[PDB]
Formats: sequence, structure tokens, C-alpha cells
Amino acid sequence: VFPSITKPLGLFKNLPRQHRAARDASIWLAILTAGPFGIFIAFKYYADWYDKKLLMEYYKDSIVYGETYGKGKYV
Amino acid sequence: PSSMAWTIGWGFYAAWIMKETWNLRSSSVGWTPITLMEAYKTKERYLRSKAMMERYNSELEAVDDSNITEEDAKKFELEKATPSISIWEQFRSNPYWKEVEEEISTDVRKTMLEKHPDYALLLEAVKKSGYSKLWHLPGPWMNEHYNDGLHGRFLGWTPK
Amino acid sequence: NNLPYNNNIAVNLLDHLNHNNNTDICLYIILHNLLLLLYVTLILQLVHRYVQL
Amino acid sequence: GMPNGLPPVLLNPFVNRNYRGQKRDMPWGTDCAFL
Amino acid sequence: PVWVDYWLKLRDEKRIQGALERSILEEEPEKAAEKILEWARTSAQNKILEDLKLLKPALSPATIAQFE
Amino acid sequence: MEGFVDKIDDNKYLGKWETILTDGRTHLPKHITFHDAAAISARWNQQYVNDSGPVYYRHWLACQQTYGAGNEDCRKLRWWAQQITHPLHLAEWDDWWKDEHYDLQIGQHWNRICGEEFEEASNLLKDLKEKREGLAAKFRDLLKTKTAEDPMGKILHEVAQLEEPSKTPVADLVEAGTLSKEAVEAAAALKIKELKALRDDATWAEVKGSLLNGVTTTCSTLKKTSKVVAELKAQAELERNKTSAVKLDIPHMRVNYEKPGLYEYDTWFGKFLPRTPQFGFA
Amino acid sequence: CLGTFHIIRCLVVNPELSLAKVIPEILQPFTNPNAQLKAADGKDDDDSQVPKQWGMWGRHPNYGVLHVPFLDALNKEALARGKDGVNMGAEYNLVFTKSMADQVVDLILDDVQKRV
Amino acid sequence: PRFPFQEIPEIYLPSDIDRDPNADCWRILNQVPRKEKLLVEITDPLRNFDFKVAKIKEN
Amino acid sequence: MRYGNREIESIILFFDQTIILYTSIINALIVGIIIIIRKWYNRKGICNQYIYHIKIEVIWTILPIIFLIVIVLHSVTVIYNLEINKGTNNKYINVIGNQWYWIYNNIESRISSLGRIILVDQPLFIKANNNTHLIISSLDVIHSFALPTLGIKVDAIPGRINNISINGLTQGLYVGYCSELCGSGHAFMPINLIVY
Amino acid sequence: GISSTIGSVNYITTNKYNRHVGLTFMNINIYNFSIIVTSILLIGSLPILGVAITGLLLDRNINSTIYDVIGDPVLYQHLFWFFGHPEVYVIILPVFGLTSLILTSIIHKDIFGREGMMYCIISIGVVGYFVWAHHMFTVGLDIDSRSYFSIATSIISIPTSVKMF
Amino acid sequence: LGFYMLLGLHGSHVIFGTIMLALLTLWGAQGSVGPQSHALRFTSLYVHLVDLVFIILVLAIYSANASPELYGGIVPNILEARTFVSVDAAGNPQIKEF
Ligand SMILES: CCCCCCCCCCCCCCCCCC(=O)OC[C@H](COP(=O)(O)OCCN)OC(=O)CCCCCCCCCCCCCCCCC
Ligand SMILES: CCCCCCCCCCCCCCCCCC(=O)OC[C@H](COP(=O)(O)OCCN)OC(=O)CCCCCCCCCCCCCCCCC
Ligand SMILES: CCCCCCCC/C=C/CCCCCCCC(=O)OC[C@H](O)COP(=O)(O)OC[C@H](N)C(=O)O
Ligand SMILES: [Cu+2]
Ligand SMILES: [Cu+2]
Ligand SMILES: [Cu+2]
Ligand SMILES: [Mg+2]
Repeated sequence: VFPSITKPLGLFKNLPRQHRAARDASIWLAILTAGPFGIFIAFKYYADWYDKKLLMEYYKDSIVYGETYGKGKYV
Repeated sequence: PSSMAWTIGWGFYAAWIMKETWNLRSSSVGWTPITLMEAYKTKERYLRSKAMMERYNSELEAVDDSNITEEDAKKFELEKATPSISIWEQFRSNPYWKEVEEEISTDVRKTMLEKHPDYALLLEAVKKSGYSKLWHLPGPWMNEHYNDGLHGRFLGWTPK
Repeated sequence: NNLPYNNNIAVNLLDHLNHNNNTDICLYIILHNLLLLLYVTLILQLVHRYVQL
Repeated sequence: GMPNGLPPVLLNPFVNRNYRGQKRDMPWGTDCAFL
Repeated sequence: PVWVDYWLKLRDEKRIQGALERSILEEEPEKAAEKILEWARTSAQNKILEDLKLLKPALSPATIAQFE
Repeated sequence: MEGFVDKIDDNKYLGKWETILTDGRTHLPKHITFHDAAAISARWNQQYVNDSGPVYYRHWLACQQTYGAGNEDCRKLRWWAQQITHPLHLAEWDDWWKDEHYDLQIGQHWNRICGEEFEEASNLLKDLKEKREGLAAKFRDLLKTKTAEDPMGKILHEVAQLEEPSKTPVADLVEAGTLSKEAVEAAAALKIKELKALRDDATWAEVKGSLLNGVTTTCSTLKKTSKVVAELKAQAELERNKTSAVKLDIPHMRVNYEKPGLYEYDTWFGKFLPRTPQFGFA
Repeated sequence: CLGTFHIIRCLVVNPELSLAKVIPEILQPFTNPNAQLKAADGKDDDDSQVPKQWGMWGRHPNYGVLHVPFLDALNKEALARGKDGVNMGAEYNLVFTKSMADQVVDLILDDVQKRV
Repeated sequence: PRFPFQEIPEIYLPSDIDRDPNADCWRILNQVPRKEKLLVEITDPLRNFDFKVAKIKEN
Repeated sequence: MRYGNREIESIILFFDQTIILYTSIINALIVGIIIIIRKWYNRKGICNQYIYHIKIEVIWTILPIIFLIVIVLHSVTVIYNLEINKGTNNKYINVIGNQWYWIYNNIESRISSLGRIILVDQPLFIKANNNTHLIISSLDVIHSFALPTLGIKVDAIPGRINNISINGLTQGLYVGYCSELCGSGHAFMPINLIVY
Repeated sequence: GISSTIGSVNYITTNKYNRHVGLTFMNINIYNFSIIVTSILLIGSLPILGVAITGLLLDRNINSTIYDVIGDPVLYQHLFWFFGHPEVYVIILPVFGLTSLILTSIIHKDIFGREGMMYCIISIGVVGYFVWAHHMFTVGLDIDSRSYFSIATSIISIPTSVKMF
Repeated sequence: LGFYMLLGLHGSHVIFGTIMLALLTLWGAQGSVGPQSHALRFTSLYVHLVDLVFIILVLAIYSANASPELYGGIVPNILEARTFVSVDAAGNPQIKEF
């Protein structure tokens, strides 16, 4: 389906209809490109956050890593 | 982009070419004193090393295998296995080999100034203001035909 | 990289810039050749446009 | 009237003079560079 | 645990020697030399006593009592 | 470590005790992470580890050429370089090192010296080493013969060549008849005399007075030299980031008794090592 | 886009890939090729002071049975035996080394044995 | 199936290994018809094996 | 029945998940194709107009995508799970792949006559539950140290030092192969590992 | 390789300019489009294979060390397999084109979603240039690269499923 | 073999371009080359291509070969390795390079 995003947003209204449709198609392609990118980036950053939490809770009272992993400074 | 942009780009490229050419020639000229000083230093080090090794070999030859006294066993420290020591350190720890190291250093320094008279000049530059103050040192090295007496050696792993 | 020689500073005066330079590359002669090819390119472009117009 | 003071490169160490005993017969016939 | 005990022994020795080094660096050379000589005294006494410790299984119960 | 004798420096004795002590039934850690191994792996964290061997080998080379292969620090570096290096490159580099390629004075690695001169110097140096090793071997054999005449030396020599490591070496020797109770008693008597000499103030004061000038000179030199060492170390520290190159920290890693790594745990602070020339052994 | 981003990330993050000898000198001073060898002052003694360029799970604790740092285990062991725990800040005895101490012991032992 | 280390002359063995002929460490787990599988491999239907596998903390 | 490692267990479970997904898809398509063929061969259900359906096409393009991101995420996590155990070791072993035999710590291992192709005269020994680092390379040509029952398969390439982390949980002998063409005796260059 | 490059250039050129009046580029039947994309695949990769083979010949003859114990056999593998997978899709796509054409001829009906099939073919062609290293997962690639190439291979898997449906 | 294969391929392309330019010179002498000649266009494009490739090769050469230190003369000042602290005969310490 892929409606014409630029009509309800009033974008590119000084171009013929065919060129406006080309721009809408490009915008829709851009939207579909960034989906999986977003999913994977979110998962990676969640993984890093969880790693920091685990290190801070395991090496909380350690003697060697009680100030880097314990504080999460350089996880 | 307009043609004016491309003319500007060509101008920048020409400026880059000019800067590269000037830097290339300046660097080629400026490293002559430093390379010469390096060559003289390695020449002196090689001569001193050979002299000390020959002295050590001669001293060892004089020791009789029939009987080794304490002095010899103390001179060469024959208690620490040879592969367990640094021979060159023995010229920086044992007093006797320390004295001979100093004497050989003086002898080699005396000899070098003969075959490399200009060495003293570099000595003035390095002593006064450190190795860094030779980047554009003027002297008798600014001559493509000037002979430094190295015979093309002590500059690289192969003859120059 | 693994190198036959030493390329760590403060052991010799010309060792830090050893691995980082391949000095035998015929520098200013290569510069002259580049100038020649630039001459050729610009002359040919100018003449091509001149004949086309 | 000034020399080239660039430090020469180090290609082949002495202990590697045999090139690890590697065959070097060029197609011309002799173990020498085309040049 | 055997390595643990060995490590504790070596660490104690190093700490004593490090205190001696600190004295060497900070206080007078005569005081440092006296400290070194007394430390060597006690260490050599320990070494000789350890050497005698090896002979204890095969020594008379009387003589073994004069130094133990 | 009950029957072990530290003083004995016999390779066979140390090998037997190494087999007894470094056995994996007791000496193998469970669920232990060694900070040394973790750091070395974290610096080179990929499957392609060609770059660690050269770095650690060069660290060890600097240590050896400056302090000698007998330094415990250089032994530690050698142990690590062996562990994290593949034996092909290691064999090639050992072959090069034998030919005095890496020598700090006339080696081609550290110097821009031509092939012929390098060969002359290397042959001269190897001849020097051969002669000194011959002399040292003769002297060591003489000292072996001479040390067997002392009472205690006899006992140590007998224990050093026992067929098996024993919890009670002297007892197992005497009950086997190889060691005589008379010799054991004589050695104990000599040691007792020396011990008693240490305790009393007269003989001590004699020794302490006989050994005070050398100690004073050493203390004076150490107190004077420490400053200059710091000055030159600071000057070198300026060279740390002058260029894109790397400045060595000779020695890279020392033997640490307060924070023991994997080397100290496996080799008992350098007691149980391979007996090869690269470890400063004959 | 994935390919382009991967190439850029490799050129930015990887320690062994350096655009030092691959770009004209005018741009070279923006490169630090040896950074991986200079991290943590170059000393290989404390992971987490050394960058580890992984996409994920760079420092993730292992599975099975969680490993205990060797120095933590030694701290517990030493405190169990009444000795002091691991210092974690003590330096080496650069001056007056073990060899010097052993030599002093050797000379006094030689004298005492000689003049027993 | 078992590895025959007693039929090989001058074979290096660890000092801390169990040399009893019928020890666990001498079994051949794979690449032999067994009738008693000791390893779970990617081609093994545990359903055909009735899920008689060891726990998670063990193994 | 034990697993012999945890990495192999993780790989096996990922494999089972993918197998379930693909079998489900195959069953769906089999039902669809059965209906289509049964209608076709009897000369039923003909429509020359049915050559386009926008909704169906969009949906059938979207569906494989959502079911594939899960597989990709699971695979990536399995890779990193394989690679985490590095750095927690206390034993190093070096392996050289020669021409039709292996070398472990400078000890040679060649095929024997007691076993046909599987057994070796000199195995490679590692301790159970003890993390070990294998430094693998080769002298002449490319081989491939392959013990796939422990989840190890790493190429031994000349001049390239690969470094894998091996861990054993089940005691016994694991048989593996060269898994890379190396010459005439490629088929007779086996690998034996003993976990004790 | 030379023969394939010549054929590919010829096919693209003929299909781009000699179409009869009234036939646009994307209205040419399915087989022509698949041949065009196959030709584009062959053009982009064969020079790399030529470089790899010249490397092998130079190593064998003039005794260089590109792929020796002091060389990069992995470099050879990278180049060869950069050619390797485009060759695979070059092999497969024309079969898709021929099957589509013949189907139009024997089922007496048009292709379901002809535009969809053409776009899927070009997608497969383009995505095949970013997956070459899934043939070297055990060589010792970086962990990030392993993950990336698994991802890219799945991406290429999608449009082929579209075509099968 | 790397640097040399680059330069040798470039030299081969330069030789072929020289042949093409010689042929174009011959045809221009005969007056057969007009202002809209595809031979002229091909020679122009080929010449521009080879010259651009040489520009990039010169950039690569001056990248690998050059270094700011080479242009800046950044030499050390200590020589840590070959510099030892020793006590002279007088008693006060000294610094010298061995
Ligand atoms: C440059 C381009 C190329 C690409 C290169 C860059 C690659 C980047 C990576 C992208 C892919 C990311 C994949 C997903 C990341 C994994 C997330 C994670 O870390 O999950 C943690 C989870 C539990 O952690 P664990 O340590 O086992 O805890 C046990 C006791 N708490 O772990 C596990 O349970 C084990 C793993 C299972 C599979 C992961 C599935 C997601 C995990 C579920 C969410 C976490 C659950 C935690 C509970 C609370 C959640 C609300
Ligand atoms: C007409 C177009 C070209 C046709 C090509 C036909 C042949 C195809 C084979 C391709 C590659 C062949 C490689 C063999 C050439 C070996 C060259 C050689 O020996 O190189 C050494 C020389 C530099 O010697 P150097 O040691 O630096 O000199 C010391 C003092 N100056 O360095 C050189 O001489 C480098 C030369 C360039 C690198 C080769 C690339 C191809 C260019 C063709 C060169 C001549 C080919 C000769 C082949 C003979 C059989 C036909
Ligand atoms: C309809 C279209 C569907 C096509 C795609 C679906 C098919 C299946 C494919 C799905 C996935 C498609 C590919 C998209 C997933 C790519 C994931 C990816 O680059 O990570 C990003 C990376 O982790 C994070 O990078 P960041 O910006 O933090 O920088 C780095 C920082 N320094 C670090 O290192 O911390
Ligand atoms: Cu093989
Ligand atoms: Cu094989
Ligand atoms: Cu493929
Ligand atoms: Mg393979």
C-alpha cells in the first residue's frame, strides 16, 4: 500500500505529482531501511547495559576489580 | 559544482604539490647531519665493541686450564654460567673490566677524530643542545661530493 | 607487523621513522612525471573542448 | 649543491642471506632480477 | 595451600627487604649499613638453623636438644 | 615442601621435585582467572595473534641484552614469550639469536652495520663465549669435586643424587647406608659451631666490623644513584608520546611477590623452569 | 548501508587497522596506529584498563561456574591464615634487590664459617 | 571401545592421568559403533534416547 | 549422556530451533502445494486473471523477515558465547599441522595400524573442566584442526597463528580430522584429544 | 574470464539500445532482465579473479611471496571468494529467467507479480556482492565480521523466498 | 611485487594509450578525425583515466613513504636503552651512553 506520506505532511507541493510520488517512495524506502538497524542497535545497547549491571553486582566487593568493575567505570 | 569550484580545486591541488615538493627537499637536506652523526656513533660503538672483545679474548687465553686461581675465577666470575650472564654488563659491573672499558673508550675516541675530523663539529652540536639541534645544522656536510670517510658503510645493512 | 629491524624510539636516532618510511621511492622524479601527466591531461581536455565548440 | 640525507632502508639482514633456502629460478633461466 | 605458604614466606622476606630499602634511601648510610648487617645476621641464623633442620631425623636426641 | 632443599641446584633433583610438586592433582587451580593471562588476551582479543609473539619476544630480548638471561625478570619474560608464541616463529628467532643477530652492540637488529662487519663481530663474540664456557665448565667441575670434601657438602651432594624425592631424605639415606651417622654428626657439629658463633657478641662484632666498608660504599652509591635513575626515567617518560612509535619499559614485567601472576604460580617464582640456554642455564 | 557502516566501524574501532601509511602525510597526524600497544601505559597487568573492541559481550562474565580473580582468592587465603591481605598497590624493590641481600648474607656466612 | 595406550611403546602420558586400563579417560566417545552413547551429538534424537541425559549443574 | 562442553550444547540448541522453524515452513508449503496440485491435475480452479494480489505479495514478503531477525539474533549471541571463554585460562598448548601428521608441544602424532583411520599413536591431552588455549598454525600448507564434537574447527594456515579456547567436560577420547585439503595423505591425518 | 566479460558487455549493450519502438527497459521480458543483471555481476567481479590468478602465476614462476609462509593465503581466499559467490548467482539467475519464460509459454498465463520477480532478481544480484566471506568462517575472521556476514547472508535469503512463493 | 605490479600495470596502460594517441595523430594528419569523432572521445577518456590513476598512485606513494617526523625531524634526546647510570671513581654518580 504505502500511502503518500508527503500529502498529509504538506511536503514537496511545488513539484508535479509524479515527482512528488518519487519523493514519497524514497522516503518510504528510508523508513524501511532503518527498522532492522534500530532493532539491532537497541538490542546491542541493552546488552551493554546488562553487562555493566552484571559486572557491578558481581565485582561489587572485589579487591582487584572493586573500583573499575565495581564502579562500572571501564566495563 | 560550477567550473569555478573545479578551478579552485585545481588550485588547492597545485598548492599541495608545491608543499610536498618543498617538504621533500627540505627533509632530504635536513637529515644529512643526523644520519652522519648516527653513522659515526655506530662506527665508534663497533670499534669499541671489537676492542673490548679482543681484550677479553686475550685475557681468557692467558688462563691455564690446568689450574684456575681465585683471581681468574674472580676476574671472569667463572661461577655464573656464560649463557646466564650479559658479557657487556661485565664491563659495567666488575671494576677491572670497567677500567679497561674506560681506557678503550678513550683510545677509540682518540682514533675516531683522526679518520673523521669533522666528528668534533657534530660533538659540539649534540653536547650543547641535544640531538634535536641538528635538524638544519650548517657545516661541511652541505656538499654532494663531500667525502665523509665511511666508504659507504655504517649507513645501512648493505653498502651504499 | 614483524620486522627484521628495530622500530622503537629511544634506542637509536633513526629507528622510530624506519618502519614508517620507504625512502627509496624516487620522490621528486615521480613528482616530475606527475607534472608531465597533468600537462597531458589539461592540454587534451582543452583541445577536445576547443574542437567540439 | 646539497646532498640527499635520507636514511637508507633495511632490506635483507645478514642472517637471512639464503632467503630461507627458497627456490629463486626466474623464468629467464638465471636467479637474477629482470631489471 | 603449599604454594600459598611458600608465597607468604617469600612476601614476608620481600617486605623486610623493602623496609630496609626505604631506610637506605631515607636515613643515614651508617644507620642503613647497621640495619643491613643486623638483618643479615638474623637471616643467616635462619639459614643455618634450616640447614640443621634437615639433619634432625638422623641426629641424636641429645645434641638435637642443644639448638632446638 | 617437607624434604625439599632450596640450596641444592642440581637439575635432576629439581626435575624430580618439579614432577612431584607441579603435578596437576594438587597444583591445578579450579575456577581461577589470572590477571596476567586476562590482560594479555584482552590486548590481543581476536583469533589472529601474530602480533603478540614479536612484542613479548622483543621485551625479553631487551631484558636479556641489558641485564642478562640470568635475571629473574628476564626469565619471566621468556616464559611468557614461550607461552604466547608459536614454536615456528620461536625456532626461527632462536636461530637468529644464536648468531648474535639481536646483540645490542654489534647485532644488525639494533645497529646499521654491514653484513661482513657483522659476521666478523659475531664470530669473535661466539669464540669468546666458547672459551669462557670451557673455562667455566672446568671451574664448576673443580668446585663440584672440592665441595664434596666439606662435611655438609657431602650430605648435600648425597641428597642431590638420591634416586627418588623423599619426605625424609637424610633418614632414608642413613637407613640405606649411603650416609654415615659419623659424617652426619660431624656436619651437624660444624653447623652448631657456626650457629653459636653467630649468636654471641664477640664473633659477631668481629664479622660486623670486618664487613662495614663495602656495605657503606654500597649504601652511599645506592642513595646517590637513585636520584639520577629517577631523572633519566623522567627524561625517557618525555619520549613516551613524542611520535607514533612505542617506547620500551625495560624490563617490561618484573617478578611480583605481592601480586603473583600465572608465572609465579606455575613455576614457583622461577624454581621449576625448562633447563635451556634461553633461560640462562648451562 | 550495513556494508558501508561495517567498513567505517572497522576503520574507526579496530586496533590493528590504522590509516597511517595509507593517507597523505598532510592528514597523518590524526592517526595513532600504536594505541593498542600504549593503552594502560603498555603494562599487561590489569584487564579493564585495556580496550576490547567487540560488538557485544566484551566483558560478559563467563558461564558454568563464575571465576574468582586469583588475587581475590589469595586475599581470602592469606586472611584465613592470619597474614596481611593482598596489597594491590605495593611497588617493587628497585633498589637493594634480592641479589644484593643474598650477596650480603653470603659474605657474612663465609666469614662466620671461615673463622668459626 | 578404548584407546590402547598399553600397546604403544614409548608414548608420552601426563603425570596426573589415571593409567588404570578401564578408566573413564580412555573411552572412545565418537566415530565408533557403540550401542551405548556417552556424548550428545548434533545427530542424536534424545526422544529416541528417552531424554536420559544428565542434569545441567552436573556436566 | 553428557554433552562434552557447553558451547556444543548451545550450538545444538540453536540448530534445533532452526530445524523446527524450517520444518514448520516446509509443512505449510507442502499443504499449500498439495491443494494446488490436486486442483490443477483434475482441471479445476482456472483463472487467467489471477496474476496479481498486492496485499498477499506485501504480506508474504514481510513474514519471512520477522521470523528471520530472531534467527539472526540467536546466531550472533551463539557466536559471542563461543568466544567469551578467552582469557580465563591457565594452560597453553601449541599445535602444528605438518604434512600428514600433527605436532603437539614438539611431539609428533601419526596414524597407527591398531585403528583403521581414527586412532593415533600420540594423542593430545587436556584436563577436564580446565580452560585451555590452543595456539594453532602449520608449517607447509593449510590444514584445519577439526574437533566438531567440542565445537572447535579452526584452520591452521602457514604464517597465521590462530588462537582458540578449548574446554572439556566429559572425560574420554574425541576423534577429529584435518577438514582441509592438504595433499595425498589428507584422508589419513586424524586428530585425537583425551580429556582426563 | 575474458570470454565471460566480453559476453556480458555485449548482452548489456544489446539490451539497452536496440529495443524496438514502444518497449521500455522494464517491459522487456523476464529472461532479458535476468541476463542483464547476470552480466552486471560478471563485469564487477572477474577482474578480481584475474588478479588472484595472476598472483598465483607470479608466485609459481617468478618466486615471489604473496601467498607463502610470509604471505597472505587468506588474501588469496578473500579475492577468490569475492569472485566466488557472484559466480554462483550468475549461474542461478538465468535459470530463473528461463523457467519464468517457459512457464509463460506452457501454463498459458502470465507470471504472478512479474514486476515483483524482476525486482527480486535485481535485489539478489546486488546483495550477492556483500556476502563473499561466508565461505571463510573458520579462517580466523574477526568476530564482528563473522556476525556481519551471517546477517548479510540472511538478507540475501529473503528475496529468493519471495521468488519461490 | 605489490608496488611493482601497480606501476607495471600503469605502464602497460600508458603504452597502450601511447599507441592509441599515435594512431589518432596519424588520422588527424590525414584529416579524417572530425570534431564529433568517437576515436577522439575514446582517446580523451582513456588519457584522463590513466592520468587520474597516476595521480592516485602518487598520493599513495607519498602517503606510504612520507611521515610528519620525516618532515619535522622529531628525533629523541635520551637514547634510554644505551644509557646507563654508573658511579665514577670519584664517588659522585655519572651518566654515559654505552
Ligand atoms: C558492524 C555491523 C556488524 C555487526 C557487529 C555488531 C554486533 C552487535 C550485536 C547485535 C546482536 C545482539 C544480540 C542480542 C544481545 C544479547 C542480550 C543479552 O545480553 O541478554 C542477556 C541474557 C541473560 O544474561 P545472563 O548473563 O545469561 O544472565 C543470567 C543471570 N542473570 O543472555 C542470555 O540469556 C543468553 C543469550 C540468549 C539469546 C539472546 C536473546 C535476548 C535476551 C533476552 C533479554 C534479556 C533477559 C533478561 C531479563 C530481563 C528482560 C526484561
Ligand atoms: C605490453 C604490455 C605488457 C605485457 C606483459 C606480458 C607479460 C605478462 C606477465 C606479467 C608479469 C610478469 C612479471 C615478470 C617481470 C619481473 C620483473 C623483475 O625482475 O623485476 C625487478 C625489477 C626491479 O629490479 P630491482 O631489483 O629493483 O633493480 C635493482 C637496481 N635497479 O622490476 C621490474 O622490472 C618490474 C616490472 C614491472 C612489473 C611487471 C608487471 C607487468 C609489466 C610487464 C613487464 C615485462 C614483462 C616481461 C615478461 C616476459 C615474457 C613475455
Ligand atoms: C525489508 C527490509 C528487511 C531487510 C533486513 C531484514 C533481514 C534480516 C536482517 C536483519 C538485520 C539487518 C542488518 C541491520 C543490523 C545491523 C546492526 C549493526 O550495524 O549494529 C550497530 C552496532 O552494533 C552499533 O554501532 P554504534 O553506532 O554503537 O557504533 C559502534 C560503537 N563504537 C560500539 O562498537 O559499541
Ligand atoms: Cu592435512
Ligand atoms: Cu588435510
Ligand atoms: Cu556464497
Ligand atoms: Mg576449508
